[PDB]
This record gives sequence, structure tokens and C-alpha cells, in this order.
Amino acid sequence: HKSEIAHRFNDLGEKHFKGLVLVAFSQYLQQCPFEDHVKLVNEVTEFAKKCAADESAENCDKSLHTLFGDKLCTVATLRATYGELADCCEKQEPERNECFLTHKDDHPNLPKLKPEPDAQCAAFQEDPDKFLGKYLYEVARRHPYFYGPELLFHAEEYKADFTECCPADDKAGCLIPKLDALKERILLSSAKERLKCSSFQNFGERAVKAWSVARLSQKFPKADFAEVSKIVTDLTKVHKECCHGDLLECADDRADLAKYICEHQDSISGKLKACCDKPLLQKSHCIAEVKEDDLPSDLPALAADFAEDKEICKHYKDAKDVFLGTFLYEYSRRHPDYSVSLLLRIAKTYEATLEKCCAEADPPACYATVFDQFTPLVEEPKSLVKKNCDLFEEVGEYDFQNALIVRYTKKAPQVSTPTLVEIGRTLGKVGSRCCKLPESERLPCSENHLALALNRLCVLHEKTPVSEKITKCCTDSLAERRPCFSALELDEGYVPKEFKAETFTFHADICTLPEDEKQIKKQSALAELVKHKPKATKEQLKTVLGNFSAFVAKCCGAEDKEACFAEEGPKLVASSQLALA
Ligand SMILES: C[C@H](C(=O)O)c1ccc(C(=O)c2cccs2)cc1
Repeated sequence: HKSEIAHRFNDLGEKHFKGLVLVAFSQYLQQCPFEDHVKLVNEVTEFAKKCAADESAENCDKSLHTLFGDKLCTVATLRATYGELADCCEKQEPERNECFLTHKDDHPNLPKLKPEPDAQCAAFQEDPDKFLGKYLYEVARRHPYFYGPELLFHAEEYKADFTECCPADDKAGCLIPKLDALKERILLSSAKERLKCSSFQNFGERAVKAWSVARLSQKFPKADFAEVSKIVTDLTKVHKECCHGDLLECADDRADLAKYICEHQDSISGKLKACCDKPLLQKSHCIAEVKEDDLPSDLPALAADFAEDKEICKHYKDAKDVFLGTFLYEYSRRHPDYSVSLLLRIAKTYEATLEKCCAEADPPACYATVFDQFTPLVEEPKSLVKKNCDLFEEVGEYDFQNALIVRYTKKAPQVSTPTLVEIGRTLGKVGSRCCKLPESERLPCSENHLALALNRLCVLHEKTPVSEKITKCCTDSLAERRPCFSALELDEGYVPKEFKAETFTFHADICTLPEDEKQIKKQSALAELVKHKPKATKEQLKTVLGNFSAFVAKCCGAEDKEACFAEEGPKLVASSQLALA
């Protein structure tokens, strides 16, 4: 097709097309006003029409990028708002996108989205086309790497929830429990995808594909290796393009892969029938979040092929990754109770065992026990979520977050306090989700989500490196990240942060904050206590945070709030230093 833009226009349909365009734009330029973005969509949407009707027209034959980054450059206020971003335009393709992507902001500090059960149905009954378009703008900008097509699906979750209850009697009774749940689902999905792009960008395709083979195997244990290799190829391609901004090609390829899975669902999984009865974006969303299919009764003994087989080694020399992928698919198949990372770790301990036993040794008798050189690999993460869910159930989420903040702040006290507080709080939320689960579901729940939070840390740390040791965890190896982080401990050369009184001076302003905001204030206080007394025990810190918390609550109910803070503040600070000896 000589017009790649026409081709995508006819394939995708105007809405989704324009929808993917707004999102493409809200991601590349994140603090441009909304109707500013809207305009840009039309100017490209319009061009696609001329080609859809006549491909031979000039400029219809050029790359989507060409025809998109061109549109970015022309816009006004791009330099005075985004700065360095404006520099990328002298560049050409392929480097222009390269450069643009660089300047996507993973920590934008734009203000929260407040759920307004009265005041926001104003735009709902007013105009759908700008209430959905708003939300897509509003989420794309706070998540520059969000899975392009999954967003259009969330938007229609947004649409349908006001539907059920905007003029309804008890407004925020039906609504706010929904938008809240949703808010969560966005952040998780954003974290899942950020990790897919983070892996392309740090470790290349080979890492994404092993991850997928592992994960689709667990999901579709009934499919066979060539069904799975097939889907993994198409699916990796789809995410490679999404992470590179080519949303249009990303969505088209996604539709085709949904179409494929649905046509062959009978040899993939019986969990797919429900997905396959749906409209497009629901169908794609549904496939991507499908539950793991039941294991097949005929599952063969792993032992023969990979333990008791007489000749495993020529297979290697000739079939390098191909043979490994086989192991990975067969192991992952019957272990829905392992995290993806644990599986890749085992698969590295086959490409490991197999090098020793076969080459420069006599294979069959020493590797006939390889399956037990994994039980250490398994016991470790099991003990770990054991401890941490014991701790969690014992003390609860806020105090679990507090512990992780302390734990992580000793590991890397050089990291800024907002980041420490974010990872601490994110890790604690994992505890909520993953510890209640049947205890065969919590290792994969926990460690898979741990992968997301850690990757978030690593992305922040990519923006502002402060510790060579973090850098080693984030970049040495994908499969080993969590182990690496578990190994960090307080640097014995660390010099405690010089004590700053201002840093624990509270005022009556903290009384108006919503509670999530009060907690962060406290939890930051907590990181800062650690950064200044890094050797204090978790038990001591708990006491001192107890006292700061009582002091806040007390004074926030005082008549002279501010003279309360004035008079009690400093006493506490002096008394706190002695307590943290
Ligand atoms: C990597 C870090 C560590 O131990 O250094 C860590 C390891 C494991 C966990 C952990 O198991 C959980 C948090 C929430 C539910 S389970 C939390 C943090």
C-alpha cells in the first residue's frame, strides 16, 4: 500500500484513529492544553482523508513518523513550554522520534484527577466527544508510555460508568466506588506496560520474548509450542511498535492478533470464548487479561525430555535459543504458581546446568538431577513473600508501607524522598493485593507486581541517577532485578544527612490536606528521619513517628492551631533526636 496513512485510516476507523491520535499527542506533549491537542488531531485526520480517496497525492507516500513529527514541530509554544523538545526538530528520521521519546516525562507532577460526582457530569451531559476526549488527554499525559490501544478501552469504561449513575439519586454512592477502582486499574496497566518498554529499551527483544513465552505458556498451557511461538512473535511486534509511538501500526497489528486468537481459540484455551464474543477493544482487553487455563491431564513427565534423555547436548549446539524456548515453554506450562521472573531464572539455570554437564564433562548422570538445582531458586522467593506477608498481615498496609520506606531508605538514602515514599507505598499496596490470595497464587502475584514497582524505581533513577548500586540492579539483568535489590544494604560509608530543623517543622496547613496527602507528609518525615539517623531501629522510628503523628492530630484540633504547632513543634524535634540515638 503506497499510502501507509490511508492504509491505517481505512483499517482503524475514524474514532479509534482520532482516538489513537489524541493519545499519541497527549503523550508526546504532556502539558499542552486540551483543545490545543484536539486541533492537531484534525489537521492530521484531515490529511488521511485525501490519501484514503487518492493515494497518488504527494506526501501521502511518506512514513507515519515523517507525517507526525512534522506536525509536532510546527506547533506554537512548543519551545516556550517544552524547551529541549523543540531541539529535536532539526533532527530527521530515524533520530527525531528517538529524540522525542527521550523527552517523555515519567514523573510529570501534574495535579491529581479529582472524582467530582456533581461537577464533572457537567461536561458529560454537555458533550461526550470532549468528556471522553478529555479523559484520554488526561491519562495519556500522566503516563507517556501507556499502552495506546488499552487506553481507548479504559475511556469507554469511563463513559459507561457515568451512564449508570450521573442523574441517579445517590450520586457518589454508585459512582466514586467505580472511578476509584478504575484509577487503580489504570496505574497497574501503566506499570505493566512501562515494564514492557523498559525491557526493549534496556535488554532488547530477546528479553521481551522469553518473558512472553514464559507468561503465555502459563496462561495457555494447552496450546502447543508453535501456537505459542506464533502468538509471542506477533505480540512482541505489537508492543515494540507501541513503545516506539507507532500507535497506528501498533493497533492494527493488535486487532489482527485478536482476530487470530479468536479464530484459533479452540486450540489455545477455553477461557477465550467469553473474550471472543465481545466488541473489539473489549475483546483485545479481555484476551490480554484472560485467566490461566486449566492444565491438561496428559501433561508429560518433564523428566525424560530434560532429565532422563540420553542425548540433550547435540540438540543445544544445533538448536540454541530454540531448544531453550522449549524448556521454558514446558516448565512454565505446568507452573502457574511461579512468577515469570522465577521462571526465567530457572531457564538461565538450564543454559547454566547444560553448559557444565554436557560440554567438558559426561552429561547423563550429573544433569539427571538438574530439576533440584532449582529448588533453591524456588525456596528463596517463597520464604521472602512468607516473611513479608507475615509482616503485612501482622501490622497492616500503612505500617507495612512505613516498614518498606524504612527498608528502602537504608538501602538507598541518596534517593530523593518522594521516590522512596512512592516505592514504599507502591510496594505496600502489592501486599494488600497479593497476600490475601490463596497461597499458591501469592508468589506469582507478589513477585510479578514487585517487578513493576522496581521497574518504576529504575525509571525514575534513569532520569536522575544518584547511586551506582541501583544502576547495577536496574541494568545488569531483568530476571535478577529483585534478587539484586534484596541484596542491597545500608552503605557503611554513608554520611547521615546534615540535620535540618525546617524539615520536621509542621504548620497548620497540614490540617486541610486529604488523608492520602497527610500520610505522605508523615511518610516523608519518616524517610527523612532515616536519612539523618540511618542506624535507628525500625522499632525506634515507629515510636518517633507515633509521636509526630500524635503531635499533628493534637494541634490540628487546637483552637490556636498555629500557636500549638509553634509551641509543641520544637520540643518534639529535640526529643526525637534523642530518641533515635
Ligand atoms: C526487594 C525488597 C527487599 O527485600 O529488598 C522486597 C522484597 C519482597 C517484598 C515482598 O514480598 C512484598 C511486598 C508486598 C507483598 S510481598 C517487598 C520488598
